[PDB]
Amino acid sequence: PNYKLTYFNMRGRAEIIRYIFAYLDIQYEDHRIEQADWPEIKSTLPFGKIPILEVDGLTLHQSLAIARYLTKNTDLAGNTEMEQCHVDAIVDTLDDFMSCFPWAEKKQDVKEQMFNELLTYNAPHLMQDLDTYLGGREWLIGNSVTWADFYWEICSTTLLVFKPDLLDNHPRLVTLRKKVQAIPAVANWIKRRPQTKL
Amino acid sequence: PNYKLTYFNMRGRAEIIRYIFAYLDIQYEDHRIEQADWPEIKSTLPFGKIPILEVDGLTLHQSLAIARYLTKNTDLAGNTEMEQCHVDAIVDTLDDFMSCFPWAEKKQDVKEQMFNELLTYNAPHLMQDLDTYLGGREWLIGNSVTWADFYWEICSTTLLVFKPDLLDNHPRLVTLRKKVQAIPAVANWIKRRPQTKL
Ligand SMILES: O=C(NC1CCN(CC(F)(F)F)CC1)c1ccc(-c2cccc(F)c2)nc1
Ligand SMILES: O=C(NC1CCN(CC(F)(F)F)CC1)c1ccc(-c2cccc(F)c2)nc1
Ligand SMILES: N[C@H](CCC(=O)N[C@@H](CS)C(=O)NCC(=O)O)C(=O)O
Ligand SMILES: N[C@H](CCC(=O)N[C@@H](CS)C(=O)NCC(=O)O)C(=O)O
Ligand SMILES: [Mg+2]
Repeated sequence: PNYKLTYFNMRGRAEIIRYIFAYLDIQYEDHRIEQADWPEIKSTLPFGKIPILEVDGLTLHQSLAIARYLTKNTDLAGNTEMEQCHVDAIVDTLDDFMSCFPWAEKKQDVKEQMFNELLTYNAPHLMQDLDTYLGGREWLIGNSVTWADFYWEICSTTLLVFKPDLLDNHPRLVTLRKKVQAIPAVANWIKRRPQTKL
Repeated sequence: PNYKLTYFNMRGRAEIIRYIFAYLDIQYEDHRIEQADWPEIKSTLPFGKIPILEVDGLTLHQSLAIARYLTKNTDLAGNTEMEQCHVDAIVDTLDDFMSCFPWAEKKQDVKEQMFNELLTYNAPHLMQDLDTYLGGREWLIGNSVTWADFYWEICSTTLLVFKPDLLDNHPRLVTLRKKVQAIPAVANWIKRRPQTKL
């Protein structure tokens, strides 16, 4: 199909889709919009949010809904139905926490207090639970890489921007980040993608 | 399978699981904990949040991950993979909104004013987008009921608690609520369930 991804010029909520396309070697148009044209383009979107994915004229929304759609019947999905549940659950746990950050907060002092509270109180508990969940296993779920592993690498890359010491006591989680980054198609994407803060 | 659902004594995030069990006529234990039992139970859970579903003693978490698991290969999932994407997307749009409410905010009136702002300034916009998306059709996705319609009905029930006029400009969304509520297995659960505020 002819795939057109629309999002801002940042990794953000589109990046999981971008990793999946890369990993599956699927051609798409990676459309990045100007904040210039955002207020205007906003009115054309189904629920006023991005990313959207256009597939032969049809519009899809919600990044994780799109991610799951693209990974169905692929080796990134989860091998059993129970495994697919665990993939979904880990993804939503990650996404719940990333959504707690007030990314569009205008008041800077309020923003900085909230980011710091989340990073110094809530983040370490989540890192602890993920690490224990992972155990000595090579990937988060099952025998092989799933898109939950991609999403771990994606979310923690952004977290590491604001809290560089986040994983000091979690070498097994650092090892997983490096495993995802070592996948040839992912490594290729990471070297070629636009370099943005977020 | 042996199913044990653990949550608080409220509809809340467990209710979507309870509708699915009701619709599929699945026996389960509806385990409702009190706050006093929570600290001990919490310390035993991999990610420390509820609802959880124990499937033959194996703990699953994340309400929507569990919901999708239970609807896999059923007539609630969406017929095609594209329909499944649309179901997933509408579910996350609804969940995104509900998760914006600071339910466990310690300071009152940062909570009460965030509630009023979300309900007054944001909820109408979402209802409009939902109505537009429904587009005069019978159900949110395709030609038959999906668990997206259940979740619409569940989320709107809770929103109506705080904003009785939520759907006064949207009679087609009221009609959809009533249609879900008239499904016999759902009607039966709604008349029999514990009556709680939330
Ligand atoms: O910076 C962020 N969002 C801004 C908000 C203001 N604007 C929008 C406006 F206001 F211009 F429309 C530009 C975009 C942002 C948001 C989410 C995540 C994210 C989410 C999930 C996983 C994850 F890893 C990262 N990362 C960055
Ligand atoms: O308020 C909430 N939960 C807390 C937990 C402790 N207690 C339970 C106690 F203590 F009362 F048992 C009450 C306060 C609450 C949380 C989520 C949702 C919700 C989320 C998504 C969709 C949706 F429809 C509803 N709704 C209510
Ligand atoms: N559930 C999220 C929601 C997407 C979302 O809220 N995206 C933000 C950008 S990261 C957005 O479109 N905000 C701009 C606005 O609200 O005007 C998803 O993964 O798709
Ligand atoms: N993404 C949510 C997360 C669940 C969640 O945060 N649940 C709340 C109750 S509604 C909870 O466990 N609160 C108790 C606590 O955090 O200690 C889901 O649907 O499962
Ligand atoms: Mg979510």
